[PDB]
Amino acid sequence: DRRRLLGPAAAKPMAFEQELSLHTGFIENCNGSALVEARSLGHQTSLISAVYGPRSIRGSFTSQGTISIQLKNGLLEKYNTNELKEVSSFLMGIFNSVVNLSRYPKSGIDIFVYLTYDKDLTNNPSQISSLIPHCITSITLALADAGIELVDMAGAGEANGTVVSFIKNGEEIVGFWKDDGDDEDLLECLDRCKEQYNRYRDLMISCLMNQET
Amino acid sequence: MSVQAEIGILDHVDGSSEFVSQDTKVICSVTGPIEPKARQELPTQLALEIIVRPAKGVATTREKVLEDKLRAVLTPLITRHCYPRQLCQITCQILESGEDEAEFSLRELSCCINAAFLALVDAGIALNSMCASIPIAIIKDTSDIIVDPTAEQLKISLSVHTLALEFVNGGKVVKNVLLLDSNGDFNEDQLFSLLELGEQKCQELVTNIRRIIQDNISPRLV
Amino acid sequence: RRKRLADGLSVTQKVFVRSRNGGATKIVREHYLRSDIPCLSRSCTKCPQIVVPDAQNELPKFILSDSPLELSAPIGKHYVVLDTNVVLQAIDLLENPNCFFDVIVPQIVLDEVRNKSYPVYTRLRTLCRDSDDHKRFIVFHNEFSEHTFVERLPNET
Amino acid sequence: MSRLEIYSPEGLRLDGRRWNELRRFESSINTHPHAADGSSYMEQGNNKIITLVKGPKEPRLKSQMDTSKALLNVSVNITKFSKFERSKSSHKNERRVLEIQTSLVRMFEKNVMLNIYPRTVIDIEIHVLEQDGGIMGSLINGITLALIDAGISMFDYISGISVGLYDTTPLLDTNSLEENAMSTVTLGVVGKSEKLSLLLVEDKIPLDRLENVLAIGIAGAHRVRDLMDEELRKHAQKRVSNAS
Amino acid sequence: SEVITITKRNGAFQNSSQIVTPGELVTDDPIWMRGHGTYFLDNMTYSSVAGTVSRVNRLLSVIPLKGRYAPETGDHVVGRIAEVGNKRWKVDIGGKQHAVLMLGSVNLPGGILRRKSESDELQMRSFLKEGDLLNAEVQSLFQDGSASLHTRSLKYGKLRNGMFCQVPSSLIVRAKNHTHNLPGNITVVLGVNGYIWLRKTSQMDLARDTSSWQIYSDENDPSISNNIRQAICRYANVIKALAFCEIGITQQRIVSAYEASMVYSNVGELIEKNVMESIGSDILTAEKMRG
Amino acid sequence: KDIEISASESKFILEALRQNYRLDGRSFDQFRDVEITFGKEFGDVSVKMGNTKVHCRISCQIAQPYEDRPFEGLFVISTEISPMAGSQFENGNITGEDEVLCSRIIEKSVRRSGALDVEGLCIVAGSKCWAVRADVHFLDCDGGFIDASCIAVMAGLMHFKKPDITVHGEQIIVHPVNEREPVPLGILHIPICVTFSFFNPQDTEENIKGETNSEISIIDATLKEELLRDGVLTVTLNKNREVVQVSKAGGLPMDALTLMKCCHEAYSIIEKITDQILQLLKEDSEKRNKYAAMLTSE
Amino acid sequence: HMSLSVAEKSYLYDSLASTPSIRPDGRLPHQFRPIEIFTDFLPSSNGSSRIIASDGSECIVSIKSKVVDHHVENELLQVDVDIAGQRDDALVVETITSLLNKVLKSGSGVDSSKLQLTKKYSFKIFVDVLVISSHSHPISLISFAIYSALNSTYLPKLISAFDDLEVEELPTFHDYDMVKLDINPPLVFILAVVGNNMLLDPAANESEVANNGLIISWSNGKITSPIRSVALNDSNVKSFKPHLLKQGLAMVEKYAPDVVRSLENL
Ligand SMILES: [Zn+2]
Repeated sequence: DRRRLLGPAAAKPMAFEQELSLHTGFIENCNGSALVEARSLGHQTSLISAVYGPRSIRGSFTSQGTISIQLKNGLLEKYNTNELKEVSSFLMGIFNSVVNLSRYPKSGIDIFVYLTYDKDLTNNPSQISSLIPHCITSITLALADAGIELVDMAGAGEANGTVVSFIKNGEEIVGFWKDDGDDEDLLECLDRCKEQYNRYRDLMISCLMNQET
Repeated sequence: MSVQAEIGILDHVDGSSEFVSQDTKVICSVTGPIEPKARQELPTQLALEIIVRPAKGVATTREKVLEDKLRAVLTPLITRHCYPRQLCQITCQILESGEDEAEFSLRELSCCINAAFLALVDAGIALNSMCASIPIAIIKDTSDIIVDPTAEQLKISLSVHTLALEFVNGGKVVKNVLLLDSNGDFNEDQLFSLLELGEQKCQELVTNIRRIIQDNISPRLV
Repeated sequence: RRKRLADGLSVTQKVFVRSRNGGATKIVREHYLRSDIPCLSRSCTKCPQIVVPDAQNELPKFILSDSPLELSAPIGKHYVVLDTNVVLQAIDLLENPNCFFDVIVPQIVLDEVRNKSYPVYTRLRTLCRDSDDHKRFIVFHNEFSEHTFVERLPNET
Repeated sequence: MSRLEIYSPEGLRLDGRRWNELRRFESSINTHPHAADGSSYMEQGNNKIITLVKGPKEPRLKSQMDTSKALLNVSVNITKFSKFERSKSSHKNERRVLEIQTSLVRMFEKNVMLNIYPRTVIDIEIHVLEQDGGIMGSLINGITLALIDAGISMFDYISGISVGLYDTTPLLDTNSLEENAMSTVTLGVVGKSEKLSLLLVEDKIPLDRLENVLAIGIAGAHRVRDLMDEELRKHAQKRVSNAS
Repeated sequence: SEVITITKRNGAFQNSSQIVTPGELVTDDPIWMRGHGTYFLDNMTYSSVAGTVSRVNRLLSVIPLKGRYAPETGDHVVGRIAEVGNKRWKVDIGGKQHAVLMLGSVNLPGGILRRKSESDELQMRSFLKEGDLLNAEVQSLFQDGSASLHTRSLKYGKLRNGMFCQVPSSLIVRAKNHTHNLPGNITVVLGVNGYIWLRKTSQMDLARDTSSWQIYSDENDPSISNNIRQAICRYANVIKALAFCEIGITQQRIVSAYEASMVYSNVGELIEKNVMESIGSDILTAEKMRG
Repeated sequence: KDIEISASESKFILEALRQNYRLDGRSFDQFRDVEITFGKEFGDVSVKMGNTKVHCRISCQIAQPYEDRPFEGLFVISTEISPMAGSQFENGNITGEDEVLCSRIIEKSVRRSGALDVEGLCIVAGSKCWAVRADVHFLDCDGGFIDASCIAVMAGLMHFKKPDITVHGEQIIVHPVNEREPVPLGILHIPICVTFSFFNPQDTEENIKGETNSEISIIDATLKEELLRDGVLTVTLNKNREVVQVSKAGGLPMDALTLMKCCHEAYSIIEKITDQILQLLKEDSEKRNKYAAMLTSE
Repeated sequence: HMSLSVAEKSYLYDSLASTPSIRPDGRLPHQFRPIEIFTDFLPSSNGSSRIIASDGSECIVSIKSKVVDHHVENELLQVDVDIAGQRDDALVVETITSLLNKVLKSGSGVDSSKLQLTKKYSFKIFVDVLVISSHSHPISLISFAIYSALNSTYLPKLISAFDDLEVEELPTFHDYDMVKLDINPPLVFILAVVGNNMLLDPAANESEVANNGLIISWSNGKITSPIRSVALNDSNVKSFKPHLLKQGLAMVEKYAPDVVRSLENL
């Protein structure tokens, strides 16, 4: 590779109570940033969301804004690039309802979400589904911190691999992610994630009030 | 300091040169001022496109550093405000390392600086002053300061240095130190003894360089 | 399946399984079924008209004698068709001047011999090539025909 | 494990064909009306090629626009399932493929005046569904048919052919096995002429052979050209009958 | 076929006057004037395309069987803006190149009363914006063949109160008028380029058979009945049906098909192949015994 | 960046070709003399054709062969263009029409043709193999890049020597040039590349049907002649009386007879070039040691 | 994909968002558009299909097999998605690729037992997708083609013994003879949400004005994962009431067997 330093190509790689921590506006490189850390049981997730915009696009005739989201692997190389694109497409399907696009004509908002770490403990005699509500939490904070107009606070929850995002105080849905798990958990997951949403919502609102103060 | 250089060897370039020190042979070409790409454009100054090609293999991150250091030398040399919104392509093709490229890039960098300067002179581009670069090294036991070291001397060195100075007033006044790239560890007494002896041999080189420039170019003029 | 073409030519699919270095590769080459395969016998009347000369000029002789070795009935005059096994074992006897005078070697046999043992294949080819007034060797391309081509029946080795 | 030869003394090849037989040719026009201005589905042997001609139309970028001639682009998509053994990587960036694309462009730049569609773009998309020797010749025939279907003006047909050589005599229209066995020559022929748009030799070829091999190919290409005219005219007769 | 109609087929990629062939020679009379579809060398005249030989006076040409639609001067076309630049729009019509419009070729709100402004050229997006549909007449032609459009009429302008659909341009020919009133209180706009606009009949159309500030409004008629909407859908499907059978679309054909399609209760029944084929076939046979 | 040529130049050079004249004062079948200079190191070769200057460098390193080919070594040819040969070339433009063609011509002439014995590049089967690399540097351009490169690659490969190796299974000590002499790379044949440029007369009058203006064809065109040509043809021939490869993509349509004539003309050139290349290899091989006879064992 | 003016989109919304929902065409909220399917046209492959939509949308699926060690090869079914004239990298491509691989996992919506040859070796199935043309989200289009292809796939038959632990025989396959791949391919349905109405098989113009969308998988006569909400466009995306989500799942649950029945014909 003439672009980076990959080293020797003839070598081989190595072969072997909900708690939240919110911080926003710690990056001076962009318009809005957010830090989300969650620890449950033996599993914990820390990711960083960076927002750049809204910046004008030359020659653009779009009467509304344009959102672009990209997830990155900060440290541990676990999630496939194909899967990162899928979540990104899911995330954009959410905030296009959340973000007031009519406010930014001929403009574009780029959103970078760095998944620096996730720690997984598995006992021996999906996976990215659990990180999704934290990505939504981070972006919604980073957008609100940046000054981007949001119609409502976007939040979500993960129940047995079933992720569902809520706005307007859980009355409606802005996103739905179901993988594997079990059937007939429709009513249950909708109620369990709604509790996680309301919990994540109040902490998100309090976060802005704290830092803003 | 028995270097040898030729000027104006390439046909399809505004300016070119071929600098040779010991083994180390580098050929350089310069085209400009010309129309720049949009991403290269500078509203008020000249844009420099600097390319370094290795003697073996393709250009890697190693040559990317050679391009960067060569940029630090050539940038203040050129009167860039004379060419706003314009481009100057500077390409260096290292033909022979003259050193173990797996360990050192000392002689190749100095030879590229001297060749690039000569190519800029040939191309007729506005320069604020003159310039010369030499490689220097220090021995493991003797700790002597050897100017223009051989490849064999580099193997047994404790530190390697690239020195490029900016000269004015007929090559007698050091305007500034364009680049000093010291890798290794140092003692103050050795440094100034190096700079004192180094300045002498540099001044002798300019005098030789002036001779070469006049001898080749004068037959062309009337 | 099997497709019929304009020339009266047919075409099918030859599928074989190849094992190399613990690997498994499916190899298929189209298999054309001809209708102009000569018996290469002097006695034959039907075949000779069918045969076609090369663009470079040439005429093809018929090897198999019209009066082969006659044996006690009910064999009488006869041609000999060989199996794969009798060839691998029997090559020396197949070169013996005192037996096997008019022999027909099927294409499928010639192919199997080539893969199993190249030197024997060369010796078999050479005898046909070196046709003298003593011993005659012939080769028939059965696979390039349709009258004789058979396909694997369900549950058949 | 097996072994095989090239040309038997009986004048028979590995697949059963003789030295001078063209494979089964099927041709098909207007296969993708809702996807392109012109389209063709080629079946030359086991080779299966979809060809789409999109244009002449507005360039997507005004930077890439010629005011004197149309911009001609060709992208060949050799699918990962074209061969018996599925290729793990994509073949799109492969230097062999870039040369093929470049070669085809050079060929047809001289065959279409390309002076009557200024400030437009002609995009040619190709999908190779199945491959079995002589894929270059089949690519040529697919583009020629599709371009004509699009009503895009051109001076003449360009027919492509594959040549196989053993010993003294070459074999017309080579498959993958023969291609593997022996060197082949790919010929681009313009109309009914003796003029070559494309001459492609990638393997070693005795110098004595080529003059005679060329003679065989040109004669065979003429037959191919005649078939193509029949293929389109016949389709038109069939289409008219369907209308009636 | 209660929910989805899936036609299947196995073992196949797909299913199913002098003759003209490539390299063919049309004539050897040097007196001829060679037109489109041909090329010549001395006395010999050859064909460049696949089509029928045409002889008009001394002008020999070959009419292609297929190809792009061509703009003639004076055609009534319907186009959708592609780009806005400078003091002009480039409007997709469906040809080789985008349609050309000049700020001086359109009519401002308030008209004659209105005074010339140099801010119009900087605010063209307030009149025509990318994606907008409109009626237009091919005013002039450029050297290459491109068309310059104009909407200097009440008949022409931005389109609304309806739905868009398109058929091959070969199925729509030039006529005295391309805007037609049909039963069901709907109006069709049959662009020569193949672009068709079906809308609720306005007062303008009614007047022909017998506000200048809002000629570029994206707003539709706030009161459009379901009976008109369901009529539009039906007219759309029958037009697609005529197009499916290579039948030339004419006002008579459309209304005839629209009333003939009434046999089928649900409008969605008109999307099936056998229904489309029969409807078109019934029209041809109807014209047979009526002619 | 598009080069600008005066209408006057385009009319002058075209008319001169009809009068059998050219700017550099050459013939139509004549090829500019090729100068070959070897550096101190093996594999260092400089080819010069008039103003055209190319430099090739052959290098090799221990590597592992592909799974598909456990008996064959690795061999690659690099021909990346740079603005040094002229501002017409974009830095790193390896997808341009002319670039990909040139890259493919060389590859089909040397790599595909099997000019280099890759089987002799294997040290231990399926484990360690030599990886020969040919790096072509286009120093400056006055046309004939393909011809310059083929000469440069082949002269380099025939020049080149690879450190002697003693192999005992999976352990191999690569003797240095100090310890023992290096070993020359194997060659099967010597491919040479010829470039032909085609032109149109654009003249009103032809004297006879029997004898006609026909087609313009010159050999090894300069930079100014390369921009005005209507056709490109590259034929590769050797001293073995065989066609290595020939590449004609579109351009001015030509008869099969005309191509053969160019092919036969090129054969006389590749013969002179091959012998000359061998000679300069012979002169440089004997050149290297002032005392080699004093040195010898056998 | 499709470009529409503000006026046209509003009219479409009025037509479709109406309480008695009307398709611009005239379809019912559960009616699909007619499609054509060709199978077994690639002899070089183990299975193949070609689906043509009414709007010219065309997709080609190929099925190839390879003997692998299931102890080292976790995924026994790999889906590959492509489009000529389109870069591989694109967000849409990888998303559909990731999605489809989950739909056809080894132990989720596919009987991977039918791929097992011996104790140690099994058949790896490569499902290559080629989308020639498409004017909307082709996820359901591809799904129908993959289904058809997997139901007409024929794999080589094993001859050697099936116990590599003891005797350890090299995998050999009898010539000519082949066994049809008996498997139950899942289906992927896509829905459109316009106001409070849910539409099966959204057209191009319909998707442009839709408020939201649903991607619902179907296997073994029941709803299964992956289930994904999806923005069919990006200018009119709005949140939806939970009852709509339950309506969509119910809608698929009753109309899917009809689709499968029309699709199960050999
Ligand atoms: Zn007989």
